[PDB]
Amino acid sequence: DNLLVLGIGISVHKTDGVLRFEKYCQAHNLQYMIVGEGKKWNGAGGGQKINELLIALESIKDNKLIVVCDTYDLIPLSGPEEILRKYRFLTPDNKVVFSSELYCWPDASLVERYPKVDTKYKYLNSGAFMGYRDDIYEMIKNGVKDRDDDQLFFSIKFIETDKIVLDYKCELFQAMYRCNSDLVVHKNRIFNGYTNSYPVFAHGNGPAKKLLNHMEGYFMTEPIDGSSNTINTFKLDNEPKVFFALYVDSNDLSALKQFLGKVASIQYGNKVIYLYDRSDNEQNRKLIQISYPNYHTGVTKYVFDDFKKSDAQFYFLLEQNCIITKKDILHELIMQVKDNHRVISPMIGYEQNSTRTNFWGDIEDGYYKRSENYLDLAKHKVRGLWNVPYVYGVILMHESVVRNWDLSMVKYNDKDMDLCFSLRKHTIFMYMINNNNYGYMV
Ligand SMILES: [Mn+2]
Repeated sequence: DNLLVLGIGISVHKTDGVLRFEKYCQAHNLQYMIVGEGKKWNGAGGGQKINELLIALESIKDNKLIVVCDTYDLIPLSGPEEILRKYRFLTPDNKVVFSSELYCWPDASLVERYPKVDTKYKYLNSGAFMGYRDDIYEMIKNGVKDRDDDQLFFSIKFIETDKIVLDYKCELFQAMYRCNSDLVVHKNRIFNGYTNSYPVFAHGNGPAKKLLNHMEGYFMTEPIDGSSNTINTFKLDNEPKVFFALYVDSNDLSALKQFLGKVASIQYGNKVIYLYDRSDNEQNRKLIQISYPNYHTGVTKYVFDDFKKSDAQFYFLLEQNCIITKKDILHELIMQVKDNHRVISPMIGYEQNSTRTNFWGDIEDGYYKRSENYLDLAKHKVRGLWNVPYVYGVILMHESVVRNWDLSMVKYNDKDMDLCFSLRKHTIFMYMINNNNYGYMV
């Protein structure tokens, strides 16, 4: 009746993936520990995961039933009772149950060595497994190289011993990659229509991180508060310090004045404001600097150095073409910042065309792709927080993101695309929020 979940999360600072994993664990009353928390990542690869798990197993002396799983791209959707029932049904012999998956990876030549089975879910995936501590210890007691492939290691174990059984019917585990057409969200669960099951652990393995991120906006960790927007004015009892970073171009003095007027109307007591001007019109700067002394010229990238030197707890990035009309927006946004929700961007559309917005629901080779629910979100058919690959122009970011992670990585040579690229690379999530009417773009 006892169960412990060992989620692998090796990092000096916590990603949003691990934060989300933890929140889902707590919501389902799953006892867990994060293996490798606070330690540096080294690890095809992932050998360090086995090495860190071995260390963790040294503190578990009793022969406990344990789950071992990825955390960055994985969430539990049910509690210990369901997991225990399924485990006992899957393996009366108390073997180690591993996730199945569609592909034979990383060694495609193991194909002929796997047991033949009717299902397309033929192969092992090492991102989730469950068994007795002693059995798992026995398999890993000698360690591996940090750079070894944990998936290959366990695949060999599976084909060459009798210690492991695969979860072919996706009862405990779902490797979601390329299973889009099998899976639907129903009653706060994933239902797999292929296997006729409701997998407990939803693993967005490999690229399927985007499928899991997409579904996340439909799940809940507890019943929603239906009165959350009944009063849609917001005011914090205590205002944390917010650093306003304004990305402007004084070449267009008209746009600048209109934008600064809206920014000045955002209601917020505890702030510091910096202007980062693309241009260098000196007479303009002189004028504006009377009201905004923190003024820098020739800036064509996003700047975090001033923020880092400040004692601000939030960074609020605002682009000149983004017109905020909801005066209490910062109170509203800050109230949503908690757990894995650390980067939040209010949805606004073009004044001329309101379905074209400051977020992308999907991405393909780096650029905008229309997602399944994009138009629903843009027209407010459903509202809330949505995990998306790109946000633009109005972004609130908690200091734990800005102070601890490299947000200046370059792939596209485009400041807004590169910010989102950096976040994606670190498993820091961007949340679009569409709870109210916030503004528009010009
Ligand atoms: Mn994974």
